[PDB]
Amino acid sequence: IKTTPYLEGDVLSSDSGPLLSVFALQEIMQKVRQVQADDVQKILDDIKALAAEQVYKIVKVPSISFRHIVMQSRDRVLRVDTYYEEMSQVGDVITEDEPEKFYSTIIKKVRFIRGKGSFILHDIPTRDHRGMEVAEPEVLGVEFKNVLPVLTAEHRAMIQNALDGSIIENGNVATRDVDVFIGACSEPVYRIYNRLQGYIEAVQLQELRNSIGWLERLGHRKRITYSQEVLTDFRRQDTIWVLALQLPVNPQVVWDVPRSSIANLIMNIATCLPTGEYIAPNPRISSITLTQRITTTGPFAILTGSTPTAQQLNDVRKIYLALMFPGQIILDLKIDPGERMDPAVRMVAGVVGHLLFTAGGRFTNLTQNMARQLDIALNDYLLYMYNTRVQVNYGPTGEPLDFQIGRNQYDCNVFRADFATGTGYNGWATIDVEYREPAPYVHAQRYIRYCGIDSRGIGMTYHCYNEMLRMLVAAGKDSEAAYFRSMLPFHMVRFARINQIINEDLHSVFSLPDDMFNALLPDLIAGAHQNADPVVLDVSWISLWFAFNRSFEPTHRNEMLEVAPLIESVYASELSVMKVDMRHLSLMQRRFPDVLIQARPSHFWKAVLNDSPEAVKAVMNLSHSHNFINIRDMMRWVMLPSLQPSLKLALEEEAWAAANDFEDLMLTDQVYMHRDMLPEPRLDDIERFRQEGFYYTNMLEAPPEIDRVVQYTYEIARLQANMGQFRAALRRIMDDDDWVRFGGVLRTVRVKFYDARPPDDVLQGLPFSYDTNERGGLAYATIKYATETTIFYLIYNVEFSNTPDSLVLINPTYTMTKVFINKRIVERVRVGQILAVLNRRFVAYKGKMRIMDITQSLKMGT
Amino acid sequence: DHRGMEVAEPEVLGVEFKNVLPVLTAEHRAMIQNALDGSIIENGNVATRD
Repeated sequence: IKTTPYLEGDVLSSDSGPLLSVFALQEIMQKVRQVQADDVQKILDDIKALAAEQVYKIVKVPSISFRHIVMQSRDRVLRVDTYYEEMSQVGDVITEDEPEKFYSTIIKKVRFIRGKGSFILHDIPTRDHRGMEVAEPEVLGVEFKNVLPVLTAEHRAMIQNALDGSIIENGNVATRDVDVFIGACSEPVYRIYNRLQGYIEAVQLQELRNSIGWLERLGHRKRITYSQEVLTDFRRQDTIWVLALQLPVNPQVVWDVPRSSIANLIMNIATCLPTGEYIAPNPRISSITLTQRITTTGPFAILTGSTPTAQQLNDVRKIYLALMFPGQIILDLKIDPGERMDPAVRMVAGVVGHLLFTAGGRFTNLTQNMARQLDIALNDYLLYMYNTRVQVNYGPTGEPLDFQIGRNQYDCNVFRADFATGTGYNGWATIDVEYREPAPYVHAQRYIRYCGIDSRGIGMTYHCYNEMLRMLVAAGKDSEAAYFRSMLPFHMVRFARINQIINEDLHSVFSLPDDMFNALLPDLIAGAHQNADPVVLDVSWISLWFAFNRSFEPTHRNEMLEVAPLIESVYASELSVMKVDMRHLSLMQRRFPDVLIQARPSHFWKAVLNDSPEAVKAVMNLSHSHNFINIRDMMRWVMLPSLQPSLKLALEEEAWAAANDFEDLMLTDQVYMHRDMLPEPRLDDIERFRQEGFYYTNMLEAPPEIDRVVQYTYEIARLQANMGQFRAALRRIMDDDDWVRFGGVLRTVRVKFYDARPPDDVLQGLPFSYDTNERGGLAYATIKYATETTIFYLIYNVEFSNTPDSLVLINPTYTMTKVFINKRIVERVRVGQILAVLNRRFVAYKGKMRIMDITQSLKMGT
Repeated sequence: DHRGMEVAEPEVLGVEFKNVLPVLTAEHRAMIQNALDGSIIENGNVATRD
């Protein structure tokens, strides 16, 4: 099948061009850009990638959570856990001027802790020792290699045998034989691991069967194109199922989001719209000789024989998309002052739009202005007389069609547009919507049928067409009477095909709810849309004629259709996660008022939407750019009860519960200032320095005293900066040799280790920035209260004593801000209890177990 | 945004006082700033518009 030819500039062509879905994406995006104005493949595969989203990371060996540093000794070494390092380095700079940045950084912290927490063990390595199975050293949570050569005496033997004694244990959990042993792991990630294992040991095979049944129900509804079941091979006992998602999604949560009509429409386009070709009623009639086609004289005769170009092709597919989506797409004319053409084209458009479009009844496809223009055009046609002069009997007013025509007085005033019943269009006294059986989606019960016909017809007519022929035979225009009488079947089959496309392919969770579809028209006639918003598109004049003389024939189905329930369920789960994140942000905000910075629901929504899948971000951004919201919508939407439970939701809630101690999130306010002369090695006698070594840090091991300390809140800092005595006050009060505190807000602290002398910035930075704006200003020099601050551990390489050029600080200097923390991080501990972290119960599955999830593995589609 | 509430910049107010900033004391400038920053912006409706 190839589309009928359309002329390209000067040469005919028959190329189908870009896909209809891509065209719809670009048209909607360009329209909303025009709306705001005062990437289609990227967004499409951005939608696609939602399917391959995976929540848990299957791993061979758990990540190393500890490491060691040795300094020229046998008794004690430093131990450090890499969890705090990784959590501290993933942060961002904080200013209280930008609560959106503040809460986006908090959200990044919580998302990092969840993602690092979710993992599981499958195929850990095993070794043998005297008939007892032992775990190899590399699967442990603690890695040490440097301590082995430096250690001596029997300590090496008594750590080697303790390492060897890490025997495996066999136990009978509900999935029969597994492997149990002991390991070392930092706290919050292992709390997440415990939560995940507790979910995994729960059994929901009945829920799996319910999901399977819903899939088969939807499949036999979509029996035209959906046929996929691999059920026969799943039933092996040597397997594990992971149900990270519940498949029977609830459409209420996805339709509760304010002003999401545009996003739902664009996602329906993304995942359901098919691709077709445009065919004439009779193929190849365009290539016959023109003298045959232009038979006689008249407006219709002049119009016939014309050929369309790319502009009219695009407008015709725009018209067809409007037909495919009645409740969201409305049309109007593209009127410009530069128009000039023969009136016949507008005349025919007014004649034919009455049959082509539907209005009144329960749904409308046109604006009042467009219906009025079509009506006045048909008035012009009915008054246009060029063969025969007939009697006319006008009415009291100058309204269009307010007259009586024909040898018998037959009223044409009915076709004047009225949205109450739709007398002039295909909603005139004919049913269009009905109900047959309960749908798999509980909000889309309706069946939408065009011209009252059903797919499950030769020569059948309908009321509007019969009355149009009555009008035309009363007007005595027998040429086009016979023309339309012959052209009936093409119209009927095209509308049957369109009917099939809506009633079969488009059934998804994103379809408009029945009550809102019924209430669309009353909102349109009222003029105030408190509930939902459709979109209007512009279309030219001859596009109507060419739409009537073309059709739509599907050729390639939507690729997204196979995994559409999966992607929409992932979307719902993500949306629920954002909702609960907003909730818990508000709860923590009430929990800590004295140090957190007050924000609004708009700031909270932006912060939560900042960290989100890219396709979801794009569709929300487009929807909100088209239509706006306020604080009332956010406070209303955060109070709605419905939620979509998921493993992602459970992990998010457990991550927040383990992150309740915000001090553990590498966020604090215990930064202080006291000058200390920077310690340096004496570097005089080689042997004693080689034996001793030196390390230093700006860590406060203990909190400072209640006295001999002053505090600086942000408001006092700002007032002192505008005073201009800020530097003088600091210099005086710290010549007084006192501590000074920068409390009031949360500061992000980085951590770094150094084996040499670092640059002066991290040696002696300040907690703030101080910029002196130009003289004559209102506020004078300004203070940025919070900037980059780093806790550092310096441990020199004692070998570098040969080349002191990289270690000597040239001139003695003062050290700067100190940091106080409560959590244990870097510890000089004796070598005996280096293994005292081996305290948490690791569990692993057997190698022969097959742990695939059937719902995600079903995506292959072959 | 001050303390999380929306306040307009001091220039939109039709008062010019830049010439008397350096002559006031600490307390006087403190109370002037405290009085100024409290002028919040309120949301309202005019002809069904926000």
